[PDB]
Amino acid sequence: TLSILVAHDLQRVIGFENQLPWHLPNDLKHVKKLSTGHTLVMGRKTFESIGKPLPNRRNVVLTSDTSFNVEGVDVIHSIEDIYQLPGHVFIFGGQTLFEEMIDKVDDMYITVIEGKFRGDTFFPPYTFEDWEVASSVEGKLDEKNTIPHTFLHLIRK
Ligand SMILES: NC(=O)C1=CN([C@H]2O[C@H](COP(=O)(O)OP(=O)(O)OC[C@H]3O[C@@H](n4cnc5c(N)ncnc54)[C@H](OP(=O)(O)O)[C@@H]3O)[C@@H](O)[C@H]2O)C=CC1
Ligand SMILES: CCc1nc(N)nc(N)c1C#C[C@H](C)c1cc(OC)cc(-c2ccncc2)c1
Repeated sequence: TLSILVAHDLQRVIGFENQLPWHLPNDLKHVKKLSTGHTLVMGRKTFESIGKPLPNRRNVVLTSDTSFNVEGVDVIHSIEDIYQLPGHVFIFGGQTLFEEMIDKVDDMYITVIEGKFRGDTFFPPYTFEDWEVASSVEGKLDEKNTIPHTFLHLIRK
């Protein structure tokens, strides 16, 4: 199973100056439940922006740097190596790798942030004519989650 896993705002912003533009604890928990025990694949810049591999799952970084090495991180140098990864594989970021993978994945787990943030990194355009809405769940607002958001699982028609 090959999935995209992304949070993006109303204009598909996913990042600003190496940071997430929003603070949404419920989405981090969403990320944890989906991807714990499985595989996250990310381009080099997305990994560096995070700074450490995420615990309790395989962390795979795509880069052309043959000296890249980080404890707890498996390195690949080719898009085609993604297809040899066993198990459930989530494409995690960033804009470049999403552009390379959006036409290849089976499904996408999107968190739509119902806001307009300043961004410099974007998720590719996509149309619902190509994706069936398997589920759409509104996140709950509270104390620490103050931006409306929606969990979409989209599956390729
Ligand atoms: N929500 C998110 O995902 C967030 C992520 N970002 C990041 O995304 C922003 C935009 O950068 P980006 O390019 O989208 O990030 P990215 O896609 O995570 O990193 C791109 C890098 O991945 C490597 N790469 C990609 N395709 C490859 C291929 N076919 N073969 C070999 N290596 C390949 C290469 O690393 P190289 O070979 O150069 O070492 C390239 O420069 C950056 O400012 C980051 O901070 C921003 C903040 C939040
Ligand atoms: C969660 C946000 C998020 N949600 C969803 N549904 N999919 C995603 N692909 C990401 C994401 C992301 C990027 C890689 C990111 C950037 C970052 O820049 C600091 C910190 C984190 C991060 C810090 C702590 N724990 C998990 C992830 C993630």
